Amino acid sequence: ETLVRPKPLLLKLLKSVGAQKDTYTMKEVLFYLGQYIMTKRLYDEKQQHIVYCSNDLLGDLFGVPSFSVKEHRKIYTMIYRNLVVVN
Amino acid sequence: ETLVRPKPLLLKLLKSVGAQKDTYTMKEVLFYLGQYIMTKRLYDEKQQHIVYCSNDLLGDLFGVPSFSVKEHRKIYTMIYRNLVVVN
Ligand SMILES: C=C1C(=O)NCCN1C(=O)N1C(c2ccc(OC)cc2OC(C)C)=N[C@@H](c2ccc(Cl)cc2)[C@H]1c1ccc(Cl)cc1
Ligand SMILES: C=C1C(=O)NCCN1C(=O)N1C(c2ccc(OC)cc2OC(C)C)=N[C@@H](c2ccc(Cl)cc2)[C@H]1c1ccc(Cl)cc1
Repeated sequence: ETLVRPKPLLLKLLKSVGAQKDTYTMKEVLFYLGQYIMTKRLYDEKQQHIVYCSNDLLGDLFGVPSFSVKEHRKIYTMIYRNLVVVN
Repeated sequence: ETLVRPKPLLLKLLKSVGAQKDTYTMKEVLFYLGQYIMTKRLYDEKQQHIVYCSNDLLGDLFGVPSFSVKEHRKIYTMIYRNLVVVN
């Protein structure tokens, strides 16, 4: 019942998975983003809730990558990937 | 009381802000990451809790960028940056 209009880059992604409209509901945009991710297998094989933005199109939709200092898990994940134990 | 050993890339960042040890406490690594961010001004001017990973060193420490499908705010932020209203 409420339609939105994707900017060109998002429109291209939708069209890449077979959309043909110019305007979409929010549920539609979510469905097609999903489709793009599953069909290109951009999700982690082991933890499928995780999506990699290495794909240029999807990455670009995000804009400059950033994190919040409130994301403690993401920060400690980063730290521990760059540490070793002292024995 | 518990020391960890940064891998070379993290060590370089610490050394870039004046550290000289090879091993650190966790509080120390956090302090120096902080220092790097503030002194290079990688944080958003308007929302200072937000840090951009455009800086190559800091970005690389994170590895391939990813998001979780549980991050609803980050996903809708992305969607709405790529939409306009239909009038
Ligand atoms: C429902 C499913 C779903 O249950 N199965 C796969 C398709 N699928 C799906 O497309 N989605 C999922 C989602 C759930 C579990 C999951 O574990 C493996 C993986 C998911 O799928 C992505 C790995 C492809 N959750 C939705 C969602 C809806 C709204 C919001 Cl703000 C966030 C997420 C949607 C989706 C995913 C990513 C984006 Cl950018 C957009 C939509
Ligand atoms: C305390 C302060 C702090 O209060 N003031 C600035 C220095 N400062 C700081 O260095 N930090 C902050 C932090 C708080 C509010 C804030 O709003 C503007 C900005 C913050 O600072 C970054 C913008 C530079 N919170 C710590 C933290 C500690 C543990 C964890 Cl898992 C997460 C965050 C630490 C910090 C920040 C980023 C990284 Cl990668 C590592 C450490």
